[PDB]
Amino acid sequence: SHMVPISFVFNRFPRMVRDLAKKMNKEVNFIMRGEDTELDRTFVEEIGEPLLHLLRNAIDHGIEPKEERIAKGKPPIGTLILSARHEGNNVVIEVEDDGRGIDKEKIIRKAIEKGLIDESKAATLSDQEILNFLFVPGFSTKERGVGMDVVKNVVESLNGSISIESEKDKGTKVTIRLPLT
Amino acid sequence: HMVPISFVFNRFPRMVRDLAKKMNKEVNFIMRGEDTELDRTFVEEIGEPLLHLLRNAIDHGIEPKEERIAKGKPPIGTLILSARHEGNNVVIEVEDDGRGIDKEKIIRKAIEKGLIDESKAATLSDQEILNFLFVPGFSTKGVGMDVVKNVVESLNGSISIESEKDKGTKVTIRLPLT
Ligand SMILES: Nc1ncnc2c1ncn2[C@@H]1O[C@H](COP(=O)(O)OP(=O)(O)O)[C@@H](O)[C@H]1O
Ligand SMILES: Nc1ncnc2c1ncn2[C@@H]1O[C@H](COP(=O)(O)OP(=O)(O)O)[C@@H](O)[C@H]1O
Repeated sequence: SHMVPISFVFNRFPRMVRDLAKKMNKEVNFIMRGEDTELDRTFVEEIGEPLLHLLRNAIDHGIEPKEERIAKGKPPIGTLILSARHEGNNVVIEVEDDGRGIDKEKIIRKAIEKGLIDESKAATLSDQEILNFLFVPGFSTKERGVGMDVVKNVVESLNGSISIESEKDKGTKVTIRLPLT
Repeated sequence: HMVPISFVFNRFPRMVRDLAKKMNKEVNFIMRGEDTELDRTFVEEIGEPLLHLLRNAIDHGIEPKEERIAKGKPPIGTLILSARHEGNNVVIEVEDDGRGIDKEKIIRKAIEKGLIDESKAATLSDQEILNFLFVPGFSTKGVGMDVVKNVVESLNGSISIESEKDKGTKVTIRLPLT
């Protein structure tokens, strides 16, 4: 319990999200909540890059170009929310966007290409089983490299847990639960 | 080579009634979609697993008279066995309005087995907890949830579990159509 506010982790994010959104020509309303939520000081340097990766994913793969969102009947401006809070005895961190959602079709194609599953087993996979493929080491693009697989490995190294939720054209929500002690 | 799932379903109503009677449980058993077709190669493999799920619902799910009353629930419990085609899969569901899977019990067993520690246990999602039931050798015993999963997978199928405390449990199995 040598704690510090998660703001030490969150502070650099607004400017980075702003620049990233500009680089990929996306309109992003970035909201951070609960920056006062405290966490183990030893988590600060390990959780920073993983969270940044999730934010990048939201802006790059999630939030759609203004013209695409309109065709979908959604506001031109996309919304990306990073939040932290205390739940029970954990620090819960969420990264949520109202983007296009994870393309499960593509994940299955990747799973098959990487020999992680036979095509005959792909047809009956549940949504959660499909999304879980993102946590298999080596699944992310081969760039110290980033990727959801690395995010999960880091979260597990902190004795924590991670879950993903997503609905086509609705959005994506990643939740990380870290132990306080 | 397709046959109606009634090939598998027909013996369940009598077996459910018999089970409920022996276990002193009041159960209204509802079977739906008996005409749903599935590959003939699945028939001799899915029978025992499904019966085990029905058995689980009656034994571990539906609570005894006094307990349901205490929870504000009708004395007669409900057990629904369903079959249908969804997407391009045969979907079979087993649902009860019983006590729900005891997630704390699982967590305690996980800690005892040394698979998880106290701190980690508190971070687990409900699906992660329920999932331990699929781990070979995790539970008792010789059909177990781990055996049900293996058989389903061997048919290139998938299985998932959903449960809410004191609400009930629902197990879904998806089998290939092609
Ligand atoms: N927020 C999101 N919205 C939509 N798709 C996403 C999101 N996050 C991840 N994805 C999808 O999941 C796949 C994997 O991301 P990741 O594990 O970071 O690997 P990579 O470097 O290969 O993209 C992505 O390539 C993208 O298709
Ligand atoms: N429908 C259900 N409602 C409540 N608990 C259940 C249900 N199905 C299974 N369980 C719980 O999950 C644990 C194991 O199920 P399983 O592996 O099928 O074994 P078994 O019935 O032989 O103990 C059970 O011991 C019980 O505690």
